[PDB]
Amino acid sequence: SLQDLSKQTEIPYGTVLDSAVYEHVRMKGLNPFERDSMYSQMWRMINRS
Amino acid sequence: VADRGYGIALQHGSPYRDVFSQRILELQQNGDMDILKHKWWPKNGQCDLYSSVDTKQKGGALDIKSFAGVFCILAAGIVLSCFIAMLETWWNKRKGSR
Repeated sequence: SLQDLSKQTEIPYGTVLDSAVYEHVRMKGLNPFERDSMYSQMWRMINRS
Repeated sequence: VADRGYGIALQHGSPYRDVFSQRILELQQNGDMDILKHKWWPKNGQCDLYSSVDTKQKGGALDIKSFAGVFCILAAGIVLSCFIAMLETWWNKRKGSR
């Protein structure tokens, strides 16, 4: 499932930049309203450099 | 487990209570409250506040720290054997034969 995969730490993960997937996860990341730590952890895995 | 809320408290019979509650509700609707909220709890902190995955032992290996207490069992024997051996010089003064 997405929850463990987003909350494990051994496997790095990401996508193609400038994709709708990237833009969607960035939208869920940058927004301070967004609730589940899922989205912040996904962004923090992405936002490495 | 939220339910309760933080509030501003007044003396009984203060008329201003209603004005305060009105203006607070207006600020909540008008979005200004969200700006002051974000200002002091900015999302993009130094580190993840929530992950405890945070593990030290991974390789499962024994090492010169975890095992090393056993070496004091050897050291006790070394010391005691040294101490006992030196009693040659104590007894052989008058042992009757060496």
